[PDB]
Amino acid sequence: SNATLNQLPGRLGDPSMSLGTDPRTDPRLAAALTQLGLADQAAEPPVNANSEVADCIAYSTAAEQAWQTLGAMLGSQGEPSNPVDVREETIKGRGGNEIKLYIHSPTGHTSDSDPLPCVVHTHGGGMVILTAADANYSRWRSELAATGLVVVGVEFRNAAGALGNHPFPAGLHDCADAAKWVASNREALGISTLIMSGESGGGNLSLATTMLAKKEGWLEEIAGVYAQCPYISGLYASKPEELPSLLENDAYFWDMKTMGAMVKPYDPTGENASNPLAWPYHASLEDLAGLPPHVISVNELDPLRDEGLAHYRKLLKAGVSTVGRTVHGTCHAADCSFVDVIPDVYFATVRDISAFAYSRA
Amino acid sequence: LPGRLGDPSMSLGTDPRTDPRLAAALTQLGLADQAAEPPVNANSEVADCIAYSTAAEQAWQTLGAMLGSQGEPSNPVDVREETIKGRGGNEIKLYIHSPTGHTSDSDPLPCVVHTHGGGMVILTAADANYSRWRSELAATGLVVVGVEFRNAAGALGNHPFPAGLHDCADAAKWVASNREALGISTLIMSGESGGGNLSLATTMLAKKEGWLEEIAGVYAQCPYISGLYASKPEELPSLLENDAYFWDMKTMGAMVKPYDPTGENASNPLAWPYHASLEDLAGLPPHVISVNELDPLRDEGLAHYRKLLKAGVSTVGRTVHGTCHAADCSFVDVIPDVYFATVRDISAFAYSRA
Repeated sequence: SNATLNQLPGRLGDPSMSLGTDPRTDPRLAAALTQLGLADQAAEPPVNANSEVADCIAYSTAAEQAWQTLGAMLGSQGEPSNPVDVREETIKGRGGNEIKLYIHSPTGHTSDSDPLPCVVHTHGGGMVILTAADANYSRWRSELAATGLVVVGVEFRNAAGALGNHPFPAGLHDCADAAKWVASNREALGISTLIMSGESGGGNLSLATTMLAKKEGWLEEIAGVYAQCPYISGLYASKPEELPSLLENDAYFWDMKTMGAMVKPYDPTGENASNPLAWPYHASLEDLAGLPPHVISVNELDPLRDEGLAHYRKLLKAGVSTVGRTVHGTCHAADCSFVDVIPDVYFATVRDISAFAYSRA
Repeated sequence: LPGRLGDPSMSLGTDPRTDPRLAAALTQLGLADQAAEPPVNANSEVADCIAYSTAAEQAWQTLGAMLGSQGEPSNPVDVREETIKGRGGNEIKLYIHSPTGHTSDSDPLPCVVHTHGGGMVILTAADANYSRWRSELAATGLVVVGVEFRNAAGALGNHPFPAGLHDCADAAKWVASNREALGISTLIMSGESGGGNLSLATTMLAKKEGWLEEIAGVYAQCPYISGLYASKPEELPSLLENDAYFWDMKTMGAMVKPYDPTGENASNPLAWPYHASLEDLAGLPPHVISVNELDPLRDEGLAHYRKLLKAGVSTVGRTVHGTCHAADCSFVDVIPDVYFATVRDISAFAYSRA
């Protein structure tokens, strides 16, 4: 797709290709990445899938700061065109830990207004790093709220970094418990329906939260899922031939050695490598049967693209109503962050999520 | 490699990428297997290509009626007809769809000027699938103007390029001069396949004619814009990969000829937008290009998306997965989530330009 009969795309056709030289990159994004030094192939990481778990945790904790600074650079330079209120709520997880929730809503929305659709947002970071308080995620939740939504940002436990060190299934349980709390407080929040949404590791968590809701018998509370560039195979070390994008777009923003290392803090024993609740790509059809409508939205120049598209096809095979989209010209999660560079793409996704949430009400 | 690049016998019915709901519907309709070789091709006489197109029109209209007439929007819509005069004096009928109770005294709504598909050669705005599409868009809170433009063949033929283009431009100009009367706040062009061509070309023509400021954006679906179906250039792999998925490229090679019988406009961007230079595109308003994954036209749409970006146009590019050519414009009873995802995307884009 978007290729030539004379050359396979990306690194499949030219191993030296990068986001800065790929003819598919949106030139505005290529220029911004070039300015930030992130258009060339990503640097070799100091850890990989052969590294010790403790070393993967330590590296992730150090890498968190760099990624948070990039997110702040990208997300803190503006605010939504419509005014938004943000308040904090703390709830109790199933095991007794406190879960902070950042609740964004249009200013002047109350339990007495007409109810708005709700997005329970699960942020990215491979389930290992980054926080809901990061500027890019706060900006995203506020831009969603400004379209007429109540957006609940879950501050779930991470496998490493500032909110670590809590392997699977800690973060999943926090996301599920947050969704259950929202579902029990529809009148107080002033909401009409609930969808799960998030990107990359947060796309994993939104998908897995919904599968867990099915397993626990409260699936009726979740009206839909909008999963962006989902990080769901866990296969970044082995590069299986069913997932060519892992080679085609390797070191476009992310080198797959980094992701192979980041798998380990989430599942230190490796016992959950094929557990669909940890890595939804490994779901069977019975795991997916009966799920509510899904949208899977992948990025064209993302090494994760093909596992997202494979999961889209599997959802359909299981009978789930599923819409599949590629956002062209973008590296991994770029439409979630580069609001100042590709605002039309960023807001096309914001509007798509909002319209989907309204369509479930 | 995917589709017929890896397996020349593959079809929509056997391609693992097809949405299984759509594959089942196509199978039931006899459209899942590879499309048949047509009795005409790009080497046929113009008169034979016209006759063939005219014969195919009624069959395609019947399919459109089957797919589009089995329901109605969840919100009530009014449809009225208006007739305007084109630049050459011909009458252009307009189907104007709006939410019931919308007037020039209501708060203004965004407007979509819709240019229907059919390769610029066949089909009509009155076809049930196009009427359904315009009403479903209107039901989201839009005024939707369906242009009944002249065709190169069929019931509304036989008028080669640029007749239909001029009708679309003149309708858009009329809408732009009647914003208060229609109760509208902004105007975007939108359509699929041959109608994606016409929406793109109308906007390029507005630049050439000095009224570009009237158009706030373009939402072009699965655009039919290269004209290269006979030669199958190496830059467009989908032409081989998805050949005879719904459309065989010999058929489209024949249907090119009524639009431009001499071939003298084969590189004219107003006839075939894929051939635009960067200067043809400079300054254009924001675009969305939305292609179908299993469509032989996919790659010319994506190439044009990239060219728009290279020219500095704000452009969003989307693939709708699991779909053959234009399936999200028609298969409302089979893949409603996909169909309405596209309806909502277009509506939200129109609102974003107001």
